[PDB]
Amino acid sequence: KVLPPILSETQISGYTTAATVAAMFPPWSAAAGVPFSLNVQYRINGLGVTMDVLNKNQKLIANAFNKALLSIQNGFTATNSALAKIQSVVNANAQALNS
Amino acid sequence: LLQQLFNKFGAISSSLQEILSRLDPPEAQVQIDRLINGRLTALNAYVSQQ
Amino acid sequence: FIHFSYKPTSFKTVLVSPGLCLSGDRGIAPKQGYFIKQNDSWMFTGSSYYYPEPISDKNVVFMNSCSVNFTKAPFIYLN
Amino acid sequence: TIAGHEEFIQTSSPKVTIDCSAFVCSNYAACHDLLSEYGTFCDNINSILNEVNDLLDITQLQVANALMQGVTLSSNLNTNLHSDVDNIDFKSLLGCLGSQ
Amino acid sequence: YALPSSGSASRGISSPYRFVTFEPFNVSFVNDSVETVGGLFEIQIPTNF
Ligand SMILES: *[C@@H]1O[C@H](CO)[C@@H](O)[C@H](O)[C@H]1NC(C)=O
Ligand SMILES: *[C@@H]1O[C@H](CO)[C@@H](O)[C@H](O)[C@H]1NC(C)=O
Ligand SMILES: *[C@@H]1O[C@H](CO)[C@@H](O)[C@H](O)[C@H]1NC(C)=O
Ligand SMILES: *[C@@H]1O[C@H](CO)[C@@H](O)[C@H](O)[C@H]1NC(C)=O
Repeated sequence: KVLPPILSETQISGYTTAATVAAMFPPWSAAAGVPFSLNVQYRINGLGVTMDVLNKNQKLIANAFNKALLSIQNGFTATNSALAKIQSVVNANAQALNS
Repeated sequence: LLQQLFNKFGAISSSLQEILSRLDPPEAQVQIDRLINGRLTALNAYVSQQ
Repeated sequence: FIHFSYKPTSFKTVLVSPGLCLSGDRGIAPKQGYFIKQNDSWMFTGSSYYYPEPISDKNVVFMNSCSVNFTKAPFIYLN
Repeated sequence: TIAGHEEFIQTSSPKVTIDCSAFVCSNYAACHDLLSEYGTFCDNINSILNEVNDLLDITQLQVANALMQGVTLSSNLNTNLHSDVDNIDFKSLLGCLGSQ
Repeated sequence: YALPSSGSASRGISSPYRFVTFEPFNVSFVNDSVETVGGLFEIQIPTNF
């Protein structure tokens, strides 16, 4: 038989929800103290980018941010390597138990 | 691992002295080989765990 | 291993700003702290302890522009 | 511009339990009497699979602990109202949270 | 497991085993706002340690 784990998967859903919302609203803990796009500007600043253009191209940066997130979302189509790595786990377990 | 020296493994006794003092020598090897196979299987399982 | 850690024991609710847009289209942001308002003066506090202090150039990082949601401070050319 | 890409990391596996004597000698008492001289062979199988399932539980509690160390939340939050900051969309990342 | 003690001496038919929810971790909560109030955010700053 296969026993269920000790925590639900909805509990780990709640834990990733808390760790995602910890970096969006006060007191901005997973954003490390400061607000979110403030922290993004300081991160791009530390690579060699002037704070002038980060203050000047802010909505373009946030649009590209949304676009990257959406293309991540719309890409689980039959050749995603992450889905292959998830399906390998299930196929390996099923083959070992049937054998 | 020490408790495997008192299993019979299909033989008539787990003591080697009782097998070597109650059977003919061609009739004893068949019972000794079962003890040998069981003890070696136990040692291989232990070594894998380590 | 023995691990020693910082640990608060009392809190206070304050209102903070994360940055100021200064006269001449400049900007300042705090370092490891927040811009607060004490007695109608812009001050700086550290983020692990409440202690307001003068806004020097050791508590800020300067920018020759400013972000669109900074707080307005024309009276601040201070130390 | 800003490029996005995801990775996957696996942190657990299914927890398989085996009843040893029902696999070997399912219902027949002649087989159970014959298996009772192999002794502690089914007990070692049970103890190894039990210790594996214990390790799986310990890693699951560690992952759940790391996501929750030092996160303080507003008790007035509501994900149906607050799923957006600085025009960056977080609707697809949040589950349910708040008080209703 | 919590038996009915001598002060909490029960007079009915119930079991001393209780089937509950296992919830090992939390978040600490603050009573503040999520949007800026007059340009300024609320925050909780330690004043002793
Ligand atoms: C600036 O603040 C205003 C009011 O809080 C808000 O509507 C706007 O989205 C903010 N913009 C940025 C870029 O932070
Ligand atoms: C939250 O969980 C923690 C875990 O240590 C526990 O100590 C605390 O009592 C819980 N608080 C509430 C409100 O459930
Ligand atoms: C604290 O929370 C209570 C209810 O939980 C609410 O009535 C009160 O207004 C809150 N205080 C502040 C300062 O927001
Ligand atoms: C912090 O708390 C301790 C004990 O409660 C007290 O003796 C000490 O004076 C406090 N610190 C300040 C700065 O009030």
